[PDB]
Amino acid sequence: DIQMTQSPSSLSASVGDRVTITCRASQSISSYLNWYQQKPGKAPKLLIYAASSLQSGVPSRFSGSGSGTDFTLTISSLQPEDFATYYCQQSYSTPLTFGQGTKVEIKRTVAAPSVFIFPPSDEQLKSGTASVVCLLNNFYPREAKVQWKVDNALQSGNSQESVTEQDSKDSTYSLSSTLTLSKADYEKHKVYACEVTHQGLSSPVTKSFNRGE
Amino acid sequence: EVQLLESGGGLVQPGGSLRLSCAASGFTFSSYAMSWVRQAPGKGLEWVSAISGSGGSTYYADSVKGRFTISRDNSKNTLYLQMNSLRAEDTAVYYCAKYDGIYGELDFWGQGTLVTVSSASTKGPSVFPLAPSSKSTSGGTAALGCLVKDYFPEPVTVSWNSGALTSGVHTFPAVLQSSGLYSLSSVVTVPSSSLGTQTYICNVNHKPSNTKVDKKVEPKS
Repeated sequence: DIQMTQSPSSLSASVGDRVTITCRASQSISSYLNWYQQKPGKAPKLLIYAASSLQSGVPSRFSGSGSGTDFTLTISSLQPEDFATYYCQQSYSTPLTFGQGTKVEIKRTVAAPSVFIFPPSDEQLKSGTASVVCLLNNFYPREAKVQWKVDNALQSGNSQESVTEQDSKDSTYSLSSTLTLSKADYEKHKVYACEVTHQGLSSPVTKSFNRGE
Repeated sequence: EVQLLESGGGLVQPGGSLRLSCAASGFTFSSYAMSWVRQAPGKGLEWVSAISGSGGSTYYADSVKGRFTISRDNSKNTLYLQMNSLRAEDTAVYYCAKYDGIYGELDFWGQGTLVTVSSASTKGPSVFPLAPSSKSTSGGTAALGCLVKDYFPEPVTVSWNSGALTSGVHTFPAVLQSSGLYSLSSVVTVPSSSLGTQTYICNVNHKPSNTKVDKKVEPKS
């Protein structure tokens, strides 16, 4: 079994930049190598077959290069929609191994999140639990810090985060933080804050509500 | 169009068994080789199995050899993966994919089907509204959504107004709670002026448990 290595494993570049992804087979594999692009929540898509030839309908800005043990996918000028993870596959000698993949994300200008908070629903409160959601919308870069406060007390351990993948049009991210505590504990306190740290924000921003309004 | 449609994936037991079918159309199946490729969640692509056009030869990945069996019924246009002795490491979206030339290149892929190897119970989700309000408004835009809490297994699809609302939508990836159940949120940002004029209804479908919730989301002040 031939071990395909891709490098880099992740990468950040701007629109119009030149991107170079390297796939290395640990024994000669002629020109039997293939390039696939995987956008999120969608199926892989063949880009470069035969290590250099282009699948029909595939933008000419994608190019393949190499034979033997070293291969390259090159995107000449990056674009918003090129956000994906890129996989090489040797089709030469079975088992048919895949590279571990290269995550390509688009660099863009700083955007600060729009922060929103949602108290738990009356409906859920009945059921016994209280989920408070904080939403950070459409920000770059991905790195962001969400702190929950309950009456100015820093929370730890009672929350979960989820990040959307990068938006293929405007290259931004959205995040949702969900604080989950029991109706018992939820009703012991008044001020529910969500404090958000981001690069695009001059200082941390807090969104809060008083239980009862 | 050239096409591949997976079916039959879903929740299954450890040491259990499951069969995967792939409804091919748009070209003549008899003509080329065929493949199954799996992707464990948040991980890379792994080739499972390949089979020639007649049925001639079948090849398998090591880790599945002796447990998995690939087969094609050209007469009804379908590809199979018989999965036996399912382990946790077999949990993955399994992709149906058509080969091309002597390249061994796969030139068309289906949209996959989730296989989950778990003893845990099926459980439909509860859909709570995420009401818009002034704490949910910032300059003519108002955010709102639905909380799709405590469900198993993946996935849930969420639409808005049957499909009429697609813009500004952000259906988040699911997160596995400590309770062993998944939870997700879908939110949407709309104009604030439409809040008492336009209805907003999230449409949640959790097929593995057969659940179909439509929740109306109404303003808070």
